[PDB]
Amino acid sequence: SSKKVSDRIVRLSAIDFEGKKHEVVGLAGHTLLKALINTGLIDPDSHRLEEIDACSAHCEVNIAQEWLDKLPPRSYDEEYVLVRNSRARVLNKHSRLGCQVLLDHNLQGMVVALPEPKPWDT
Amino acid sequence: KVLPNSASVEEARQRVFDFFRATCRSLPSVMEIYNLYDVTSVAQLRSTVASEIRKNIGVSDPKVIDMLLFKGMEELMNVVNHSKAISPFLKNFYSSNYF
Amino acid sequence: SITPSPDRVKWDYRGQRKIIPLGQWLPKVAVDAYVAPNVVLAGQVTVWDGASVWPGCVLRGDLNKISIGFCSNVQERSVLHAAWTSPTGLPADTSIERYVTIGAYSLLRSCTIEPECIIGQHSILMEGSLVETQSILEAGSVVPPGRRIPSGELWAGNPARFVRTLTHEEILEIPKLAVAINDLSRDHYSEFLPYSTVYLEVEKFKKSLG
Amino acid sequence: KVKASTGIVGLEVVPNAREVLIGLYSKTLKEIQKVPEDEGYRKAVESFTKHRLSVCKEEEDWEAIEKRLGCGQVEELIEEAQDELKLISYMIEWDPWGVPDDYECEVIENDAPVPKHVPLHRPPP
Amino acid sequence: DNQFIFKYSWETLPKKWVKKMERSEHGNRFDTKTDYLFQLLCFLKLHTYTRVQVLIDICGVDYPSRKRRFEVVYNLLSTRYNSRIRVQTSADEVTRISSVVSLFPSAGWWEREVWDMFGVSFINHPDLRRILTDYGFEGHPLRKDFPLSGYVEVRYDDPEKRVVSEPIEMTQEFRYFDFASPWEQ
Amino acid sequence: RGSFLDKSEVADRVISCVKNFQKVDPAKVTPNAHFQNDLGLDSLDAVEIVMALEEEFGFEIPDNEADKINSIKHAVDFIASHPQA
Ligand SMILES: [Fe+3]
Repeated sequence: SSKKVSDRIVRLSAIDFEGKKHEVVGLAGHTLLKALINTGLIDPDSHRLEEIDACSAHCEVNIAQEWLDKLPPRSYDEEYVLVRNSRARVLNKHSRLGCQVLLDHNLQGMVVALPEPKPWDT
Repeated sequence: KVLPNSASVEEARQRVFDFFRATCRSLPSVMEIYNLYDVTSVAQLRSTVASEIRKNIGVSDPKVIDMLLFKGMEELMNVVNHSKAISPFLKNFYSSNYF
Repeated sequence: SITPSPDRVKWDYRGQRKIIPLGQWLPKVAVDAYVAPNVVLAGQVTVWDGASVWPGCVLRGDLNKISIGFCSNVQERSVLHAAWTSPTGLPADTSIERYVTIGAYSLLRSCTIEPECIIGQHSILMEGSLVETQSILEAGSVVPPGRRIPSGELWAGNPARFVRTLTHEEILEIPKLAVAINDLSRDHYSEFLPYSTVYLEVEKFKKSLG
Repeated sequence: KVKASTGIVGLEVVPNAREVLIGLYSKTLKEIQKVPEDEGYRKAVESFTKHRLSVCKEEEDWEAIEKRLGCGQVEELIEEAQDELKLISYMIEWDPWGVPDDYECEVIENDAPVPKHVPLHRPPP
Repeated sequence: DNQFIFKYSWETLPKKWVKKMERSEHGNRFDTKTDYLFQLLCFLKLHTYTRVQVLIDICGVDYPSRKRRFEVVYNLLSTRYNSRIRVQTSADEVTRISSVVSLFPSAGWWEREVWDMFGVSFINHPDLRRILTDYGFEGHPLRKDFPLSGYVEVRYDDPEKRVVSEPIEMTQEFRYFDFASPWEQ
Repeated sequence: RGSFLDKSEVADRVISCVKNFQKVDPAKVTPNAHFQNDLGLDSLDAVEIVMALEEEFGFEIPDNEADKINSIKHAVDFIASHPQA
């Protein structure tokens, strides 16, 4: 009952666009977007407010099908954002927004993929 | 880049593994270089490279191993740059005197 | 044997500079924020609007970033520092979110204080520690590195220990305290003109010398 | 006066050649103090560095120091001093001093004559 | 002539690596170990009174009788003091000797030429590809055991519509004439 | 639509790739089998297996990750978790 932080630590992995393997550490209850931003493979200024309204699919991550069964399914707003903010207006069926991925020990060890970054300045 | 001589059998083995990796990654380029797709069998080519490495096990000198790897890398670069029942005795006997 | 330097400044005719930029890192202070003249902000220090950095304290963010949020109060003679990496593998920059009151002799290093927090004096937060949102630590509490203070709780003791949960009425008073020290800081702020008159004194000294 | 050009395209004329040479020679002596005294390299370095420092201290004009030294091109002298600093740093980085014991060196001397018309580098006057 | 900086070197150079020295009118000679050749050339190039700052060339000599058949020779020149010096070592087929490309940038092509002709590999060469012989050459031509006419020859193969390489079948074999006199010794 | 290969397809492809070796046998190959012990192979055999897998799946495997592919289960997990396969 020491109430440390190592219990809340959730360790997962991320392969970015060019294929480099990365180790991502994030607290339980803090989103995958926040964990990736802290790791440094997502531009912090690109995505600041962890909200669906402020998300423009700049937090999109592709997750394996055997990991999609461990987190809640995509909401209608998330699916709409993925459909609209894409190169082609299709659903990738393996990608979820990093804002709605609430990290937990169930998802500990999950492997995600960071697609090619998109511009966000104006 | 050329490296100093390997001072350990483990280092020589690691260099051999790196060279085999390089050959395997450079194999598909040889496909478009030579165009023998009918009877190439890329898997058979990999098996032949492994067989060459396995027939070169009698060597135990790390210096000889490093020299062999250097020459193998040179040969890889050259190939990338496109530079190409009557017993055995009786056949040679019928062929010529010098055998 | 040690060799004293003859050209060593035993009197600088000016105290410690309030802002010490290291390399390209310039400490940033919001115009609304109040930092006392006695403080020393060195390196990667970022003080946002409404902050109340009180006299006698020091913020040395040379190793890693130090951030003071909106209406955050850091009181007199406290020390704030950071370092590369932490025992928890989380980012080790010192972050203090909005509506956080921090007592007099607080020793903060690589802490991650979430918004709306109360921290008493003589409180020490070593590397990797985070005090979650809406939490209180009383005076003298020291948290070991990597220890966390859960949200909605009161903690105490030289080794940090949970005392009791916080009622909603007690929780709502943390922003009130933050804005109260903010108002006191605003009262302190009005006594300083944009430019000091000490340059007249140094010119008088130069004229006296020649 | 000032040197319009040093002739060498790579070399460039330096105004404070005397000061640069003085500083380089002082640093040369300070660095060569770390070399063992028994070594002939240290003795030779101290000899020529002290001589050059003395002459460049006594003579003020760069023309005068060039004329007295006899090597000329204070820019070349500065380059030589910098190379000497680099060599001293290298011989501190690796330790070559001291005979390895049980050491043999084969000095070979033959007086086989050569004709006067073969290319032989004549000694400077 | 001009044996000044040679004697000065032997006076100032560390005695650890001077395996042997030769004072000759055909050229002053230093013979050292392959471990300390780079350090020796760095000392000579940088020292203020032995400034051999230009590398004339690097050569190889084959001596099949010796245990270390290859002899790597470095001819260097000092334009500041106007004298030539020679520094050589002994290397065999497998061992790799230190490279002096970092000191003298011109040494790259001569070291590649030495590799091509003899097989003496260098440790720190930026690249060590063959320079002079044909692409895919198998042997080292300047070795004494290497035949003068080589092992393969090229010709145009009409069915292949390309120049192919085949084992040598040359007519008018080389006629080695033994002119050596038994009284020459 | 679709960024990762199906787990069953990856397992079948990896099994088929392993089956195509002369030294190995279909009887002793299992989804959880160590290359050195269960399949009775060598270091060069494991390296060639990894290279064959990466050639079949069309993406380069990093050095350390390839070194950690000493089992069919590890290979399947890595291939199914990689977006470039
Ligand atoms: Fe998002």
